Formats: sequence, structure tokens, C-alpha cells
Amino acid sequence: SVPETQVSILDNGLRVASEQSSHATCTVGVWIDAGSRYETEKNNGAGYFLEHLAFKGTKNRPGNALEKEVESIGAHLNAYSTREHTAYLIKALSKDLPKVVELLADIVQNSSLEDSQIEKERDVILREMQENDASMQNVVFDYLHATAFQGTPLAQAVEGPSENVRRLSRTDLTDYLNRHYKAPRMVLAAAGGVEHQQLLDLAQKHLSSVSRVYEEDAVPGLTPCRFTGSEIRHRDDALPLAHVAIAVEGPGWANPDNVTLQVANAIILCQSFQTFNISYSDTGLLGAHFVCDAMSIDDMVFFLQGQWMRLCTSATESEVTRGKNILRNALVSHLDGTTPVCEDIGRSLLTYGRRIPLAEWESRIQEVDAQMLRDICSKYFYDQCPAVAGYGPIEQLPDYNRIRSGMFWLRF
Amino acid sequence: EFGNLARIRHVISYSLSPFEQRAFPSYFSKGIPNVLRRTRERILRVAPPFVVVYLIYTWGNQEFEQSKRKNPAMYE
Repeated sequence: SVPETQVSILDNGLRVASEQSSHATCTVGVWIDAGSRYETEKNNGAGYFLEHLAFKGTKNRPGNALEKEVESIGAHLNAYSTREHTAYLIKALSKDLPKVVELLADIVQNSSLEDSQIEKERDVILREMQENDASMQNVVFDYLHATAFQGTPLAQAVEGPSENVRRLSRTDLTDYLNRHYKAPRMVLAAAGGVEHQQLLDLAQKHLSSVSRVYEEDAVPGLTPCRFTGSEIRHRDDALPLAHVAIAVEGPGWANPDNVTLQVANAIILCQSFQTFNISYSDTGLLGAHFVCDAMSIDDMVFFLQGQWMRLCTSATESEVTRGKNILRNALVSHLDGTTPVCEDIGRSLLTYGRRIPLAEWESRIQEVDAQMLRDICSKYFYDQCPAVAGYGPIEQLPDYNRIRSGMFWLRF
Repeated sequence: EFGNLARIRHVISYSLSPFEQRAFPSYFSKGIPNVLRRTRERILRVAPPFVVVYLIYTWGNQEFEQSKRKNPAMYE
């Protein structure tokens, strides 16, 4: 009885999807298939700095004009950037649906980058990067990405090296903007109290003519990355706690055994210990992020490893049923709220090319049993070389032979 | 034990998995140069002494024999 997500496609190529529900607070949002993976180490912070600047000034709305409009209807304006996707989303009322779409149109095209504004942001970004180091888990996950995807565009970071951030030219930005903001790589997603026909009309009027032609046919292309098992051990003994992430290569977005791997994560000492399935395109990192005092990292590693092998060798039906129930409550829906539903659509149209309904997710969950779970876990965890990233008092964190070797049980 | 051995700070340490790297990267490529680099760095502090040993050894042996050798003037 969940309403279906209806998808249309405009000449430009941008996909104006949508969804409808009794709610009246819609979240309109533009998703773009452009992240740090599409940057070529000379513009490593272009998406982040355009994200910081996109809101601050557009040609039609000069200076802070946009942020005023957005204040006038009481709407909320958010944006985020990952290694593969960029999102600009607005939470508003239903009756303010046209102007919001028009606002989003300015944000994606006709945007104005004031060289002055550029400068002000440079400060903001540099300073934060200068204080971002404070967030350890972010440091550990960046270290894990770097050491796992060495030599590829997936090692770099959304923020990018300080250098690239310092050196950015309205023109460089313009390029990233004019290169990675193509209409066929764009989804206009709407969730909540919206009509699909009204949104499709609004889409054309304000979001038509979105660029689609690259320059001199410099049509970007992509590289299948390599998962380089390796470790990084940023030792700094003055920190009170240690953060350690261990991951293996993930399958990707389109591989269905992700669902089974999610159940495995739902099955899984040192303070926080969260499991994770970072899944980029054509690769991902299944794993764990455990914080811990310096004297227990060792044990934790063992416990973590133990759990994994147990899932490769001795999975029973009761824990599989528990993991399936835990997964079936991570289903995103109207009760999850618009913004969440909004986001899914955008990610589903960017990654899968379609919105997978919750009934298909339930079917793929209920087809998972214990035998295929331990088969897929043996395919992805057993005797694999992991990527290790540690930060803090990590002297008792074991080196690479103890970790890798611990990945194989001499008793199977 | 590990964890309480020492205090270091800001020393990042990168590494690779054994199976991901060549077993004998440039083994004879640089091994030879290095082994040669090494020897020339201690050869002057190791061999000289033992050279003289070979010498004393030889001189010693020969001298003994001569001592055993019959004295020509002896008995004549």
C-alpha cells in the first residue's frame, strides 16, 4: 500500500522523479553524480568549495538574496557532498512548491561565484580543515579510504588537500560546475505532499536548458578502483582514546548480496563498535569502526575478527532471523520522514537508475537464509587482505601479519 | 607489554599487505649495490686486522721449520 515512486526524464536528461504522501512538508532536492571521485587531484576541493559557495550568491539572487527568500517562506536549505554524489535539498511547505523549485534551479545553474565570496569561503574551509582534524572518526575513515584506495581518485577526500583549497580559481570552479553538472547526471527528487504532474511542469520551466554538452567532447569517464590492503597508523599518544577502522572490499551498489551483507552487519567491548558497509560504485568497504582505550584495541580486534569468522563458518538461523528483523526496520519510508525519503529517491535514481520499492527489499530480505549468508561472508571476509586505519595511542594495535592471519581460522 | 612501551606523536606509518607486494622487489637490482655499499663501509675496519693475522700465521709457520732445519755448520 506504499505509493510508488514515479520517474520521468526530461530532454536535458535530468530525471525529475517524485513521490507523494499525505504529508505537506515536501523536501525537494537535486542530486548530482559528482563527487571527489570525479576530481583529478588538481581540483580536489572543487565540489566542497562550490558547495560552500553555491548557497552564498547566485546571479539572479545577488549576495544573500537567496537565503532571504528561503527565510521568507520559513524553508530549510541544506547541502552535502560525498565521494560520489552531491545533494542540494530544501524542506518546505507544500503550497510553496513552485518557488522552491525555482530556487533550486538557480542553485544548479545561473549560480554566481563572487570572487570575494570565493575568498571568504577559502577562510572558512581552510580553518575548518584546520580544526576538522579534531574529529577523530572522520580522520580514521579518511585514512582508511586513503590506504584502501591508494593511487586512485577514491583515496582523496571530499575536502581535498589544503593546497587545492588555497588555490582555486573562479575558472576552475566554473569548470567543475560546467563539467560535472550535466543534465543527464541529475535527479530532481521530491517527497511528501507534492503532485508529480505539477513538479514535472515546474521542472521544465525552471530546470530546462540544464547543460548537457561537454567541452570539446571532454566527456568524463571512470576508473574501476583497486582495493589495496594496507594499513595506516597515525600514532599520537596524547589523545585519550583510539579509533580503529578495519574494512574489506565491498561489492558495489548494483550487486544484490549487499542486502545479505547488511544482514551480516545486523548480526554484529571497546566503547563504540559500529559495523559499516560503505558502498561506492563498483567497490565498497565492509568493516568496523571501534574506538577503544589503548590497552584493549588488541582484544577488540580479536573479538571483531572472531565475530566475522563465526559469520563465515557457524551462522545459525536464529541470528539470521534477528538480523533480517533488524534490517527490515531500517527501511526508509514516509514515517522516516520526507527528507529521508527524499534522499533515497535521489540516491536510487543516481545509483540503481530506478527507485527500488520496499516490497522488493522485503523479498530480497526474506530470500536470505543462513547458508547463503555464510557463503557470501566467506566470499567477502574470509582470507581477505583488509585496510586498517588507526589514530591515537595505537601501539598495542597489532600489525598487518596478526590481523590478516587472524582472518583465517586454522580450524576453518 | 604493547600499549605501554613508548610515547610517540604525529608519526604516521603506511604499509602494504604481503600478498599485494612483490616478494623480492628488485632483489638483485639494489641488493648487490647495497651489499657492496655495506662492505666498503666496514671493510676497512674488519679486514685490516685479520690480514695481519694471515701474515703472522705464515711467518710463524715458516720460522718454525727453519728452526727444525739442520744447521749447516752443525756437525761440520
